[PDB]
Amino acid sequence: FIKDIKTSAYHSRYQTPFRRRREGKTDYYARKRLVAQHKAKYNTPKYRLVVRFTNKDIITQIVSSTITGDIVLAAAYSHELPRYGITHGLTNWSAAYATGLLLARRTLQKLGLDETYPGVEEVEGEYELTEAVEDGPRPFKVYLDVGLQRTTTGARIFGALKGASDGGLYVPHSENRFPGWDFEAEELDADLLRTYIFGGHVSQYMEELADDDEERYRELFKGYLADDIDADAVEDIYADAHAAIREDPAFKPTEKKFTKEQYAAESKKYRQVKLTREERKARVAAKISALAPQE
Amino acid sequence: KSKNHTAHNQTKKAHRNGIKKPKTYKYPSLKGVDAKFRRNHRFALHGTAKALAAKRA
Amino acid sequence: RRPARCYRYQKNKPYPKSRYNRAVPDSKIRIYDLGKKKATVDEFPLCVHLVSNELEQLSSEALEAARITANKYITKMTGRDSFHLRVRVHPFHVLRINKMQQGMRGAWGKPHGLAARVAIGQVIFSVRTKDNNKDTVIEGLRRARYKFPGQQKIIISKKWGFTSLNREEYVKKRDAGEIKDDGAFVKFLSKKGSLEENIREFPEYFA
Amino acid sequence: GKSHGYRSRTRYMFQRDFRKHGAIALSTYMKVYKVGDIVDIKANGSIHKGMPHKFYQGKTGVVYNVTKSSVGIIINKMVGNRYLEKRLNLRVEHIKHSKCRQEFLERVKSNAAKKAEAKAQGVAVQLKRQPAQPKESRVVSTEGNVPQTLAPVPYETF
Amino acid sequence: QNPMRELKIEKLVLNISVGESGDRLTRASKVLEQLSGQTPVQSKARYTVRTFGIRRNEKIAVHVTVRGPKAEEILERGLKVKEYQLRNRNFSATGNFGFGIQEHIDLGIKYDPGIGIYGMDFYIVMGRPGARVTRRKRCQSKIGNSHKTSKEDTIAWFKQRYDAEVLD
RNA sequence: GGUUGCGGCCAUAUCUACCAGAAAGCACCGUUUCCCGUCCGAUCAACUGUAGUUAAGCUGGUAAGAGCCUGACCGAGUAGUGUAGUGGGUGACCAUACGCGAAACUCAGGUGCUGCAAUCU
Repeated sequence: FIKDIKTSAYHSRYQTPFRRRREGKTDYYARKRLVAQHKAKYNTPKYRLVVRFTNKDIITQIVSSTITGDIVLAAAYSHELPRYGITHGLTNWSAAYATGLLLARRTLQKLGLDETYPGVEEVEGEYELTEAVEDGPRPFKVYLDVGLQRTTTGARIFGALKGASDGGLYVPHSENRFPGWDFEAEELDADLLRTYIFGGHVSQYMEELADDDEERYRELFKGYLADDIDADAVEDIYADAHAAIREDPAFKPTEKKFTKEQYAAESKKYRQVKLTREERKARVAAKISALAPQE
Repeated sequence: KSKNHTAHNQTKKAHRNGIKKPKTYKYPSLKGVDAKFRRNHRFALHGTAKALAAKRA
Repeated sequence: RRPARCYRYQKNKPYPKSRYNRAVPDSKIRIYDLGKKKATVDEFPLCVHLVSNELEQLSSEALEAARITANKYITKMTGRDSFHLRVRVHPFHVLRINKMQQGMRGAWGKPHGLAARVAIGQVIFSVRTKDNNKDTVIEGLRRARYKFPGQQKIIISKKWGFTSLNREEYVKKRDAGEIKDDGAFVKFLSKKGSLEENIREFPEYFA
Repeated sequence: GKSHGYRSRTRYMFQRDFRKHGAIALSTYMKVYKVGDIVDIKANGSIHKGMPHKFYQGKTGVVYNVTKSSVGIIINKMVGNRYLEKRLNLRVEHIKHSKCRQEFLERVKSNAAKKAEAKAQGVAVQLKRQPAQPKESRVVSTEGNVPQTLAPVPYETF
Repeated sequence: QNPMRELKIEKLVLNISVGESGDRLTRASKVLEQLSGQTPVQSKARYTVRTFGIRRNEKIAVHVTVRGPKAEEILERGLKVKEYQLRNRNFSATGNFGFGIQEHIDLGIKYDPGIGIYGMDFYIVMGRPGARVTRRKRCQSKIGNSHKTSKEDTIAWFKQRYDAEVLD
């Protein structure tokens, strides 16, 4: 006895769950729903807003889905945000709202919907879906992929939503999972939403740690005391960024440094190679001969 | 007592007719087709009729 | 007990004991291996088969009494440790019977007894042995023919024991190191599988 | 009592597959069935709604209608002595595009070019298909290939 | 080599199974709520046993999960009761362990004759960092062989700190 | 080439055991004021990218590996079978004629490929 359950039998019979599923990557149960468009619409694509918070980054893509393999329309990474001002905190709520807001403005420039559909310029943190203009083109419609991330009332994913929404996209959404929503009353405290858009929730935690515990205030926020950026200037940083995005978000790529071919040649040093059928037989033959005289 | 079922002769019988195909037609019955589509396909046809009158001028 | 001529041919679908049939008597032949069944492969080179030439069912009842003759004859002549009869046929198939007032209204049968369906050329009995013994085996199997119906015909194999290897192939493989004797039956060293697993066993090979 | 319920005798017909249970690969739902498209029908246990009746498994129709999750498919089923057109309403997941029409459409596109190339060059065409002909005559070499004298073998045991 | 395989206490659990459902239960609940500080959770049965004397979905056995600093302190209170002397058993092959005591009167507190006396199944789970790996939603995975908390290594970890013994 | 995001086919991608991983990225990883969720900030939430580390994940490589696939005048043109006989055979079944034609088995080879977007000595 022990149990014994990985016989040839088991493996032979066992079904591999897709791969994305196997790399705990995505919910195909929800992909089914999210991607499949009305067949009576035919080839029209269903754009879906991928939002992914990695450990220490945000990735936001607007994606179409094909048989071929889902194609990207536009991509806004948070690590592209220091060109607009934001050095510090690129996984915030605010950072999301930046990446989100920027997405809209990436896409809308590459769809010719710049002037019409400016999005929410003023930003009171008021709940407003981008209403269509009469006798004109409609707004680009994207459905949010949270994905295998959780949606919990007031998570960053909805930042990047509200950005994109308020950046000019129509993204069908509701209020509640924005912060400052009363759990015990169907309402929004629009003041509490402004704060999260402008890192106000961060500038409060700045302010508390200034008086109380200067141990962690020097540990955390090393970026802020190095640049000499104190609590109450955070609003203006995000504020100026938003406008900076609205101006010129058309995506510059990196300077590269070294060609693709140089890169490959450098990585190809480290990757180990396989072996010919003869080279394995050589190892086996060597292993066999190691045990004929015993040692 | 009496015998219950069969399909003996039953194909032979069917091929005295011929087994005549559906026949098929250009313009099949749009009856049954999605009513949303249908509605607009009427206006479509209303549109194209008017245009062929305009081309004859 | 119905005469075997009734059920002799392989007519109905294989109808075994299952979660539909459930009810059935036991077999008669509840024991298959005879003589020196513990013997080593090298001891009994010479297989003599008893092979069908007929697509007949065999009642368990016969199979026991066929087995008991080749038992009782070979043991008489050359002794118990002389040979190894293996019956290679298992009464799985169940025979029904329409026992009887109703006439033939509702005439599906209750289970009568088991039978072992047997195709043409299918082995039934097989007696491994020393080549010296041969005739005293055969001549037992020739008696066990009389218990069975129809036709069958005893055949001295060109295979080692029950081992699927031929007489020559086995001797080539054994006097090398590719063969190791297990309990019942010979296991073969492959040229396949994890080598560590393959080295521990078969130390006679590789040297 | 006898029984002929909607999924009668399907035991194996809807039995999902082997090592292909569970979620359906997403290309299925992508494929665009325009009206007129020709489609075969494999049921897909999993997808219980809009499942085709066990008849049409295998059968191969035309799309007469498309909608939200589904196509209509007219399959002309024989019945007695006269094929009644039958309009299904199947979800995509029970359909596959008909490869038979795909091959044909290609062969038209080739038959465009074989005619266009030929009439430009010098008319002569021949551009139907033709059934594999009787093999024409040839020389076959014995050089490096001397013919083996076979014989039927004697009957050994096994 | 050994830097991040640091081997600390992931959670300490205090189960108090009882065979009924009422006062005895709620007292034993309060006990843990005063011991661990956290509001404990009342588990329910799977099926009616009769012999032991429980009906299904009756709820009585109370447990609490504790992690981090407080677990480390409670552990040290418990092992005082065993005398820093466990067994070769009382140690999962999975590198986890426990030790059951009788009477919660031990490890400080009081007798408290009104509330009653109750044993407490201590069980502790040793997990190295990168145990989130498994429990995280996006991109689950099994932990590697080298990082599996073993019986042999946990015992040595337990011999090292808490000046404890293996006995058998 | 490496990595990330979303992917397509869904093991040539699974699994088991052992090694290697520069850069970036990934990750583990630190913190509980806020939105948030738990019996428990483990999970989830948020904050920092700061204190740390490639240990684990992840990737790659090794194995006369399990599995998986692919192929073969490997088994087998067998088994089966559509049609033919006033062919055989007491029959059971079988042999032929024109046809189609398996599976185990045996050996050989392989062990993810690939799309879009971005990024990296």
